[PDB]
Amino acid sequence: YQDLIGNRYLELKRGDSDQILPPGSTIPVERTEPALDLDALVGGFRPLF
Amino acid sequence: SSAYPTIERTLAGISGILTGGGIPNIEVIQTEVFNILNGRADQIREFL
Repeated sequence: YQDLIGNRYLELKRGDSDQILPPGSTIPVERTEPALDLDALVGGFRPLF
Repeated sequence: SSAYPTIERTLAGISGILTGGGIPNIEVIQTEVFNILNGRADQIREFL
């Protein structure tokens, strides 16, 4: 999230390995994660309440 | 140097607990516990 209005951004974390990723590669879905997904959070409160 | 958790990270952790934690089961568990304890507290005490 960038703000509570709806703007997002991409965030890159270096990791641990020193092997350089060659340019033009692809980062697999194994190490990519989405944003908050506020509707899931709000709907998860339903069983508790 | 450090950083406070954002509202996004906090709500993401809460949502992770709420979705991957089996929250719906609670509304069953408690319900059945109610059925155990409805009108039988004195009798459970004397049974003890």
